[PDB]
Amino acid sequence: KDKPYKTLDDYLKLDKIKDLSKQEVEFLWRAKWSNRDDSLVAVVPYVKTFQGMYKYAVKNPLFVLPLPRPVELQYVQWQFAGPNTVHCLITSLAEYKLHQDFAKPHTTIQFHLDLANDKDMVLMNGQVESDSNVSLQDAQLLLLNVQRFYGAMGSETSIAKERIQLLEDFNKGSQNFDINKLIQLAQSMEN
Repeated sequence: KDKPYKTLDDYLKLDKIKDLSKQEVEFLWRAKWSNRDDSLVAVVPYVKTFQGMYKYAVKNPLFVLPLPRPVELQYVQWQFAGPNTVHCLITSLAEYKLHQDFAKPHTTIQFHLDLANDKDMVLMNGQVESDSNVSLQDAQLLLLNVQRFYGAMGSETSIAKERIQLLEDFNKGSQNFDINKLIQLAQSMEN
């Protein structure tokens, strides 16, 4: 149905990879993105990890995270492109209404769920814009913090609960949302 976003089949033909093993699919996916220095690539188990993040992302699709430099705030937006394709877009908050060049997310991540039911695998590809002053390392650390706030990869510790509560408070417009606590919890090493 010539979708405006690329799905997994546009990168790896599904009808070609169906009898491959999980490891063989992972090799091909990493090879696909290997000739780049702007790319984030991962393979995530669905039930164990992505499913819980997905559930929090649908209910809480917008967030803010600091990028330590002072800190520069970033918007995080989850976009549900289709039943098998979920995007995470990260945009610098201060400049995004200044010009079309800054309005573009500096980091776009796709999660492909096409193999989730048969192989319990999610394939991730992201790109960081070379014109931005966000490095690949900065983008990696932001993605790690997205994971910590979005379900805190099933942690049940007090601080993990504090992170999830802050995410929910932001998305419901609660007075209890506080930027200072956001910054403390994003910088804290405890999981």
